[PDB]
Amino acid sequence: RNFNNLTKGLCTINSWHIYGKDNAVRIGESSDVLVTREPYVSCDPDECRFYALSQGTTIRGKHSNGTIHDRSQYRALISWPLSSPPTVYNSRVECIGWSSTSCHDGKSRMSICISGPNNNASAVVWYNRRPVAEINTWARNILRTQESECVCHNGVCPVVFTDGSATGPADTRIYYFKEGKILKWESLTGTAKHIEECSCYGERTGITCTCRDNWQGSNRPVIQIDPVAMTHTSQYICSPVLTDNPRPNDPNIGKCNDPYPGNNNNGVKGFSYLDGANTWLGRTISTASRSGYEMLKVPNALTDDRSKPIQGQTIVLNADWSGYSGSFMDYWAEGDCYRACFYVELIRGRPKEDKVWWTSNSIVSMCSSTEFLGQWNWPDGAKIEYFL
Amino acid sequence: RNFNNLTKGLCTINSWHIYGKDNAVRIGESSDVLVTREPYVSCDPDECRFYALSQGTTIRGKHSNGTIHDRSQYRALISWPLSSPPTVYNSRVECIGWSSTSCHDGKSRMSICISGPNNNASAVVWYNRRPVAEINTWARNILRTQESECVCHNGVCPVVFTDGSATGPADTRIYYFKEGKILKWESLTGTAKHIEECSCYGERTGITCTCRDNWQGSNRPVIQIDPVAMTHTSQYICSPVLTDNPRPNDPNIGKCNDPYPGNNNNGVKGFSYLDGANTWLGRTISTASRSGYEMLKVPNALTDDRSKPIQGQTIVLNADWSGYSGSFMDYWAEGDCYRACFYVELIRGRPKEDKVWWTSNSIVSMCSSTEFLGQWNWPDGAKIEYFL
Amino acid sequence: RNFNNLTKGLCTINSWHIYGKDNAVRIGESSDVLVTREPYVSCDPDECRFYALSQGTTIRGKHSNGTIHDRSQYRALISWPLSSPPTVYNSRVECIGWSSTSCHDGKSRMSICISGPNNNASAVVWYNRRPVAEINTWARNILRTQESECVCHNGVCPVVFTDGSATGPADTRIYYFKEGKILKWESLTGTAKHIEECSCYGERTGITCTCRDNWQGSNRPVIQIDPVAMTHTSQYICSPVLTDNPRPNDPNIGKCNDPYPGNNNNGVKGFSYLDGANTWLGRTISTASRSGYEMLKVPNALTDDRSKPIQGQTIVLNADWSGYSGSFMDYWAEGDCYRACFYVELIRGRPKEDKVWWTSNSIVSMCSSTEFLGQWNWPDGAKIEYFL
Amino acid sequence: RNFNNLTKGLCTINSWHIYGKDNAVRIGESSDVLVTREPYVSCDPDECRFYALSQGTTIRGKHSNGTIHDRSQYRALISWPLSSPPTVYNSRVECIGWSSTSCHDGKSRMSICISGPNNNASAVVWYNRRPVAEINTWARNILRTQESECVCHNGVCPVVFTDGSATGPADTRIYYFKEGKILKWESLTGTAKHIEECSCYGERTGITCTCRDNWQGSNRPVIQIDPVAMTHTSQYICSPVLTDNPRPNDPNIGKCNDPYPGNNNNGVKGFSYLDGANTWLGRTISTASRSGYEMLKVPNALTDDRSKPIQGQTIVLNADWSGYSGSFMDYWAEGDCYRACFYVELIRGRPKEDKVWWTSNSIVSMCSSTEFLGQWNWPDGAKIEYFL
Ligand SMILES: *[C@@H]1O[C@H](CO)[C@@H](O[C@@H]2O[C@H](CO)[C@@H](O[C@@H]3O[C@H](CO[C@H]4O[C@H](CO[C@H]5O[C@H](CO)[C@@H](O)[C@H](O)[C@@H]5O)[C@@H](O)[C@H](O[C@H]5O[C@H](CO)[C@@H](O)[C@H](O)[C@@H]5O)[C@@H]4O)[C@@H](O)[C@H](O[C@H]4O[C@H](CO)[C@@H](O)[C@H](O)[C@@H]4O[C@H]4O[C@H](CO)[C@@H](O)[C@H](O)[C@@H]4O[C@H]4O[C@H](CO)[C@@H](O)[C@H](O)[C@@H]4O)[C@@H]3O)[C@H](O)[C@H]2NC(C)=O)[C@H](O)[C@H]1NC(C)=O
Ligand SMILES: *[C@@H]1O[C@H](CO)[C@@H](O[C@@H]2O[C@H](CO)[C@@H](O[C@@H]3O[C@H](CO[C@H]4O[C@H](CO[C@H]5O[C@H](CO)[C@@H](O)[C@H](O)[C@@H]5O)[C@@H](O)[C@H](O[C@H]5O[C@H](CO)[C@@H](O)[C@H](O)[C@@H]5O)[C@@H]4O)[C@@H](O)[C@H](O[C@H]4O[C@H](CO)[C@@H](O)[C@H](O)[C@@H]4O[C@H]4O[C@H](CO)[C@@H](O)[C@H](O)[C@@H]4O[C@H]4O[C@H](CO)[C@@H](O)[C@H](O)[C@@H]4O)[C@@H]3O)[C@H](O)[C@H]2NC(C)=O)[C@H](O)[C@H]1NC(C)=O
Ligand SMILES: *[C@@H]1O[C@H](CO)[C@@H](O[C@@H]2O[C@H](CO)[C@@H](O[C@@H]3O[C@H](CO[C@H]4O[C@H](CO[C@H]5O[C@H](CO)[C@@H](O)[C@H](O)[C@@H]5O)[C@@H](O)[C@H](O[C@H]5O[C@H](CO)[C@@H](O)[C@H](O)[C@@H]5O)[C@@H]4O)[C@@H](O)[C@H](O[C@H]4O[C@H](CO)[C@@H](O)[C@H](O)[C@@H]4O[C@H]4O[C@H](CO)[C@@H](O)[C@H](O)[C@@H]4O[C@H]4O[C@H](CO)[C@@H](O)[C@H](O)[C@@H]4O)[C@@H]3O)[C@H](O)[C@H]2NC(C)=O)[C@H](O)[C@H]1NC(C)=O
Ligand SMILES: *[C@@H]1O[C@H](CO)[C@@H](O[C@@H]2O[C@H](CO)[C@@H](O[C@@H]3O[C@H](CO[C@H]4O[C@H](CO[C@H]5O[C@H](CO)[C@@H](O)[C@H](O)[C@@H]5O)[C@@H](O)[C@H](O[C@H]5O[C@H](CO)[C@@H](O)[C@H](O)[C@@H]5O)[C@@H]4O)[C@@H](O)[C@H](O[C@H]4O[C@H](CO)[C@@H](O)[C@H](O)[C@@H]4O[C@H]4O[C@H](CO)[C@@H](O)[C@H](O)[C@@H]4O[C@H]4O[C@H](CO)[C@@H](O)[C@H](O)[C@@H]4O)[C@@H]3O)[C@H](O)[C@H]2NC(C)=O)[C@H](O)[C@H]1NC(C)=O
Ligand SMILES: CCC(CC)[C@H](NC(C)=O)[C@@H]1[C@H](O)[C@@H](C(=O)O)C[C@H]1NC(=N)N
Ligand SMILES: CCC(CC)[C@H](NC(C)=O)[C@@H]1[C@H](O)[C@@H](C(=O)O)C[C@H]1NC(=N)N
Ligand SMILES: CCC(CC)[C@H](NC(C)=O)[C@@H]1[C@H](O)[C@@H](C(=O)O)C[C@H]1NC(=N)N
Ligand SMILES: [Ca+2]
Ligand SMILES: [Ca+2]
Ligand SMILES: [Ca+2]
Ligand SMILES: [Ca+2]
Repeated sequence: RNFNNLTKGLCTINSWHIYGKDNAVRIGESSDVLVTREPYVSCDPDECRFYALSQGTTIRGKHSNGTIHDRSQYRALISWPLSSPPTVYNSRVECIGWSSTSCHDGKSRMSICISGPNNNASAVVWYNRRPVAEINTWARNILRTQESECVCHNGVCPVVFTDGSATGPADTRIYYFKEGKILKWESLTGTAKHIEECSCYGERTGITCTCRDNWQGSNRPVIQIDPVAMTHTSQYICSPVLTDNPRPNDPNIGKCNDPYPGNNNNGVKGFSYLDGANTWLGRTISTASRSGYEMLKVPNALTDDRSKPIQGQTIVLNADWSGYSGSFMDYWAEGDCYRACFYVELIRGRPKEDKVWWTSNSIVSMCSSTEFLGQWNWPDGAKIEYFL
Repeated sequence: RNFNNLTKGLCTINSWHIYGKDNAVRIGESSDVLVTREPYVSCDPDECRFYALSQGTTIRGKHSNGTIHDRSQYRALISWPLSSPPTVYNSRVECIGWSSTSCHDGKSRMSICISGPNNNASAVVWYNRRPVAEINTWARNILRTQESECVCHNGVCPVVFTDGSATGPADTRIYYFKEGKILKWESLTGTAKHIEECSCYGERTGITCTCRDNWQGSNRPVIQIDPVAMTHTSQYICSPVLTDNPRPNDPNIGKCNDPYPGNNNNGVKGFSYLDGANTWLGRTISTASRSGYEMLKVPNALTDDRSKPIQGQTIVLNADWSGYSGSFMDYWAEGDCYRACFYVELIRGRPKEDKVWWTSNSIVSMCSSTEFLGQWNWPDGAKIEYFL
Repeated sequence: RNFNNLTKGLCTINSWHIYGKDNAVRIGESSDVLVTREPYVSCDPDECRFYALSQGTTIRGKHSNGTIHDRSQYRALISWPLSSPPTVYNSRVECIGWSSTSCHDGKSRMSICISGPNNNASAVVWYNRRPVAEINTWARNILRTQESECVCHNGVCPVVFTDGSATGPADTRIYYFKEGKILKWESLTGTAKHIEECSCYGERTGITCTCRDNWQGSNRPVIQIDPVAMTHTSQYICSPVLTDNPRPNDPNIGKCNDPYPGNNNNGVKGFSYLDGANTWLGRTISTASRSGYEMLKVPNALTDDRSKPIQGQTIVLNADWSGYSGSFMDYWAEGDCYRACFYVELIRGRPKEDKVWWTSNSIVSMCSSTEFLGQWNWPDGAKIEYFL
Repeated sequence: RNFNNLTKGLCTINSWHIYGKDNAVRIGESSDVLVTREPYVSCDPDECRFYALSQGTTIRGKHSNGTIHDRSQYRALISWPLSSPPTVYNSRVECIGWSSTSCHDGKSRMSICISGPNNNASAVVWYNRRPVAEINTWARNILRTQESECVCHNGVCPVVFTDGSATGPADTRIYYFKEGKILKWESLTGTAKHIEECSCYGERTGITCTCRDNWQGSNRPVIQIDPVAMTHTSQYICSPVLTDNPRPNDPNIGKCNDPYPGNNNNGVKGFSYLDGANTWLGRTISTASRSGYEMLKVPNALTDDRSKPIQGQTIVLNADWSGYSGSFMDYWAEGDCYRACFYVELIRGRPKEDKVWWTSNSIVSMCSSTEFLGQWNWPDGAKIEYFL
């Protein structure tokens, strides 16, 4: 009934506990489960749900052949109950397209989907399940957005978009929406040199987004947004604990205002929680491919170019495939602090497992604990040979 | 809680954006998706849904054999969540029959289904999910109706029916319903010479229906209805931009008060938005068969027999199958204008793809934008060979 | 919020219109549809639903083998949305057992299921989805009940039970429930000599039940119940238009107070609407087996032993299988009269179609019209050979 | 809106009536039914539901191979509508883990799931569908809990946990939760020597839990909890009617304060209702394996070491497989007493039926009657050979 305001700080993060897991590939071996990728999680005031980009076919369906493809007319943003798999019969379509974001402002949910050919893409902004505003491509090269949830404050929901080359200078914009309408947009400023797929969270200080430099960087760009003034700045995570993938080995001095070099023209969506001594970074374990996942406690990672881990937790073993990761929080939970959460996309199939002709994923998700909890590891769990 | 009144004009239409798409044939290759045809879209005050005539079998089911047939005892009007496919487990049956219309009046939804043999058909009018009134055939020859949504004003919901020959003079009536009860009916008046499958929308000026002349015309008949006086007139779209299918090539002078000749005893359900300089017409790209779909901006198409396009947008490539098309709007959306919307039925199977024994469809739907958005094309997307 | 009172008379019945049809066997050929039998329909104040006794297996499931059996531990009363099929995923279990009745009193629904071996069966009475009262067998021989909906007045819902031989004298009781609790029960009185499977409806005059004499009669016993005094009487339909199955040919004088002879130890559940000149009887067309179905207007059938039809309507052709039939009405519909409704069970499989090893059914349902509507015929529609 | 208080005594138990049964294995032979084990039942103020630990695969799915395993990353506590089977499309995930409990306090539901490796397991406590508190392992040996519902009084919901050896002395704790937060915990006191899988119910006197001694006992330990003082005591059921499995034959003197010897390092979850002369015990019929199930009326079983049965009821024949059993009640039912209920897990597959590679179950559930009802028997009902 009222817009949510970001009035709390992050809860102290001493470990991570299991929040959700859908086992979608395991179940989809023998159930009508939609092929997906680019999943995330987002909360309403009364419910938290899984989100992803469907490929408009089930995994066992013959149309799963070719689903490594990123952008087709058969994709849509869908949502479904927490820890259920995305099935044909329980998935709610939020909008049509092949790149998305979504968030609830306390009153209603805004969802954004982009569709179109590479040179003529357009975003449609939905609010309370109705289309409200539209944004045409500005650089005519795959207009695209976060692939995880946005964050709102007093009705204002900033969203990061990029249009242009994925392997060079591009045109990144921050849009400020309210009830789906465009209040304002800004071109990217600050020292981040390339921006993709921002993972955002909000707290009393403002909104923090950790992104993917797909051009020259293996450190992650950060965009900090003031949703009241509707302004932002950008830089990189200063820490030498590098968190993109693929990536070089960790040095002892990171880079605050420029890409850390070694790997070009690639990356993976990821996230971090940047909160002084309460700072935690997520990354794939492997420096070469999207396998494994760990959280590392790196004090002042955002600002300290010497910072190293003082604690950690394995989420997925290096022997198991991971993928995209991003942040979300239940802004409507009771208590005096916001509990940090994240999900990890567990990609199965192509390109790495090419005995099948499809690409899909399942989801695992965690939230922070003030306890120091024992760790497990959370594989997708499907046997690829069952699909042969 | 109150009846909706048509108090707004159309939003300015500068392009079209994707609204919904269910990918039903793709998904139905390996899911329990009902065989359908004659789909449409209609909104409640709190939700918009897909509608269609089920054939009472799934596509993979052996009973899909023979579903080219138009009128069986196994058909029903079903509705299901926007952009989901019509599955056995998520489809709500509105009423039983093989021709239908449906609309919400602001308080409750009226649904009409016609069933029966060709010489003894009858309509049942449902209101708030209960049968309220019934109408017996008057010409004993396939009593039939719109196959898209009706429109209401202050509780009054006009509906166009036809009974009689589909290839000659027939008996068309306009009925005026309120809470499912018959207030009044009228025989067709005006210059339209044959009427089928009217696609309607409402705005402050009244209700506008674009129909199908299945007898001698390839221009589309139009019926204009005053839901307050409960009266109507009819003519044809004057424009030489002809919009039926099949159809002759576009001349330079159209016909306002008589069928444009060249093609007899056939047609396709279609629609238009007739709003002065803000006028847009939909049509198949092919003049020979139901393939492709485009929208054309044709100023004053209704009244100007010389009018030509000044802008357009491709919806479906000519290389891809289309089918029926019709209008709907979310009359309960916020703002100062009604946003024009439409759907296109994408028919797959027989008669054109006869290596399968079934006929079904999927749906694509668009709404207008005040932006000038880039265009894509929206194929059904199923590979027919997967069903062999 | 208040108990419903029976304050209206029946609407004038001039013909019948299609109300619902689920096509369950057609769809179940390739969908997870539960095997059922003994279906019915019953309304809540906000919704009308299909009901039936599941067999605890789908039709395609290997456990469908043997489902001709009447009483197993795997049966349950289920309900599901009007005109949907009874699927594993959309069916709500009301209670466990192999004989049932159910009705809404205006505030909440009472459901009764009987389970047990032949000599030790017991009824459990559920109210507002909780078990409230239980009734043990009194004759130790298949305690059993209506297999269609009961009817309530000011909270009082009478139900007819039988315990004892199905082919001789048995012990029939009328129970009077309120909020699931037993107010009173009575032994059968009047001239009906054997009672099974009563089909009931209520109006201002009281509650009328048409039953099945499975012993010596081919005319139908009738029980008339005053839900205020909680008393009843019984007789037979006097009309020589005989309505059981199997049955002798129609004579010219029927029997008011004794079974009409010719066929012993068999019958079928059926119904009638007994309302003076507005009287309609349902029956199978065949006198030999459960095939075909027709409604006949037989003025004063209840009291006139000479009464013959003056109008009729075919529901199912004799060439198509029928089965059980029963009455229900939407007591919560608006207007000044109760609209008579009925369903027909369309049995497929064993014993008549024994190339399959299962027995199931679909449902067709009609309601009365004050119009004189054209008639169609409504087959189950499944091709049995598809299941081989 | 208010916390439930335990203000009533147990209803007099004179027999048991069928409450629910899902036939999950029968249906899962040809439907997307999840593999489960460790099921239970629990009520909300407006609904009662089935619960179980999913294995993250369907029965027909190839991933059902190996589901005898107790603790994997693919398990989750799910709930689903009463007497429906646990399907992919109707099951709601409550939390992730391989051991669980859940209960409603009158306002909202608390659910607890434990996950992790054997030496590093942790419990997450959810309240109103959000994670609220976490508890780390204290003995580093399979932290584990009830596998049936907990019970609340004025917001306080006690839960019994065990950590440590399953075949020797272990560390059992009673936790006291309110709105998911830990008010207090206590180490086990009293004469019970080993505690597993407590089955609890509440009434005005307090909360009673019947557990499983997996070490040296074949009599069942009992924990009695005062949810106001938040204190407890423990002992064994004194009766010589022994109720664990496997177990020795019944002696004539039981043991109140020590394990009854004969069988070591095994057991089965079970329950009892301990209420003076109104006392009923459940047990498997076989003393050797988990087959059959019966209820026995054993007056003062808790305190009388000579007590023997004076009445009984067979639930499952010895010829049929049973498994875990536990207590629940609808604390929100109307009336002056709490109606005792229980469920029995009917395990199918491995280890006893090893021609299949999976292990799953279905559920049967009963509630008490004040009538003396006839008894039936309730097998799972699936034919194992259909799965070959
Ligand atoms: C039950 O569950 C519990 C809870 O989960 C389990 O306990 C957990 O165990 C895990 C696994 O060991 C721990 O995670 C690691 O944490 C360490 C950080 O803690 C260590 O270091 C701290 C900092 O020390 C520095 O400062 C202090 C200041 O005093 C100074 O004294 C010290 O000398 C040093 O200068 C210490 O404070 C800390 O000690 C404390 O905690 C101890 C317990 O851990 C305890 O015993 C002590 O008493 C004290 O209380 C401790 O020593 C992380 O460093 C580590 O992450 C690195 O290693 C993993 C591989 O295991 C790797 O994947 C990570 O990426 C990372 O290493 C890479 O990056 C580094 C940084 O750039 C680089 O330096 C490395 O060379 C390495 O780089 C290579 O790999 C990466 C990745 O592939 C690649 O990108 C690079 O290019 C390169 O190739 C782990 O996260 C948990 O913290 C711990 N949790 C708790 C609460 O205890 C418990 O084990 C379970 N029980 C059982 C029986 O299983
Ligand atoms: C990214 O996306 C954007 C947005 O979608 C893309 O931009 C769009 O591009 C499409 C495709 O070109 C455009 O659609 C066409 O629009 C034209 C109408 O616009 C043209 O004509 C206007 C009218 O000109 C007249 O009046 C002016 C008054 O000043 C006068 O000056 C002029 O000389 C003439 O007298 C012009 O105003 C307009 O110019 C403006 O816009 C230009 C951009 O388009 C711009 O460059 C200019 O500067 C200016 O601003 C422009 O010239 C439609 O005519 C056309 O539809 C016809 O053609 C298609 C085939 O492509 C056909 O399917 C249609 O049915 C139709 O042609 C049939 O019907 C005609 C009418 O009867 C008939 O005459 C034809 O012979 C033909 O008939 C045959 O086929 C039919 C169908 O099968 C059959 O039934 C007949 O029997 C017969 O066989 C298109 O709709 C969009 O308007 C445009 N949108 C925007 C906002 O720009 C962009 O391309 C994308 N980018 C990339 C890189 O892909
Ligand atoms: C479009 O749809 C419309 C609407 O549905 C269709 O119109 C409908 O058509 C059907 C089919 O014909 C009609 O159903 C039949 O109705 C008759 C009753 O109506 C007839 O009889 C009335 C009574 O006459 C008596 O009294 C009058 C008083 O004046 C007196 O004048 C007369 O001489 C006689 O004494 C007449 O009033 C009535 O006339 C009126 O209506 C006419 C239209 O029908 C109209 O033309 C007239 O102008 C006038 O207005 C009319 O003559 C039922 O008798 C009949 O049911 C019997 O026959 C069917 C087989 O068709 C059978 O299945 C039934 O069970 C029943 O016959 C069995 O039972 C009898 C009673 O015991 C027995 O006597 C029979 O021998 C027979 O018994 C055998 O079979 C049974 C069953 O298997 C077995 O159990 C026995 O043992 C034995 O073996 C039909 O129900 C509709 O009424 C009619 N509706 C309307 C509104 O018009 C229209 O056709 C469709 N259009 C097209 C093109 O298809
Ligand atoms: C329709 O449905 C109805 C309702 O369900 C059916 O009626 C039911 O029928 C069942 C089956 O018979 C009954 O269950 C049994 O109940 C008896 C208890 O009742 C008997 O004993 C009572 C106590 O007598 C003692 O005190 C009295 C005090 O006066 C004294 O007089 C007497 O001499 C003695 O000292 C009697 O009061 C009672 O009589 C009353 O009820 C009679 C009807 O039952 C009636 O005829 C009388 O007039 C009177 O009114 C009656 O005699 C339980 O003992 C029994 O449970 C034992 O047996 C079963 C096997 O059947 C077994 O599975 C149980 O575990 C148990 O036996 C084991 O444990 C014992 C205790 O340790 C042990 O002693 C045994 O040796 C045995 O141990 C072995 O097996 C176990 C298990 O595998 C193993 O662990 C051990 O190690 C060892 O190997 C049954 O539960 C119902 O009570 C009854 N219900 C009602 C309301 O009547 C009706 O039959 C159905 N109709 C039809 C046609 O089918
Ligand atoms: C070309 C730009 C890419 C991001 C830097 C690309 N984004 C889009 C909209 O295509 C992603 C990338 O190619 C894939 C990934 O690296 O796994 C997913 C893919 N993302 C989506 N398909 N939504
Ligand atoms: C004979 C009259 C026809 C319309 C002019 C016909 N309508 C009905 C009720 O049968 C349509 C037409 O035959 C088919 C179409 O052209 O695709 C669909 C078909 N419409 C439906 N099956 N609902
Ligand atoms: C033996 C008594 C019979 C009724 C007269 C019998 N009723 C029960 C409870 O078994 C019915 C009868 O045998 C079958 C019918 O005639 O189709 C159904 C069957 N009814 C049900 N299975 N519910
Ligand atoms: Ca990079
Ligand atoms: Ca035409
Ligand atoms: Ca009979
Ligand atoms: Ca034991």
